[PDB]
Amino acid sequence: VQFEQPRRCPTRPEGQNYTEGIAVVFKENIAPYKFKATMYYKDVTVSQV
Amino acid sequence: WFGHRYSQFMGIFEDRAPVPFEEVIDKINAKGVCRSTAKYVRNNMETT
Repeated sequence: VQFEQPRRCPTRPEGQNYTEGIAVVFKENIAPYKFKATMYYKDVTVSQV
Repeated sequence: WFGHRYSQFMGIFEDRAPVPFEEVIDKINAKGVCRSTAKYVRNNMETT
């Protein structure tokens, strides 16, 4: 018999490359459009007494 | 009410009357027509 000679060891994987950056994350708008209005009307009441 | 130079609504009575079964069967589904009259029970009274 003979001794097994050294095995080829694993390596540390290269790792992940990251791009630095600035982000703005947008979502679907569920908010209704809002604005100002003015109503002009007249309450007309006729009473039969 | 009809004034001298104007007309005014004194009141507008609005009501929803059901279409009777016989009119649905015999007029609407049979011919696509409705009766021009509404005969129905409102406030414990038969009104036409």
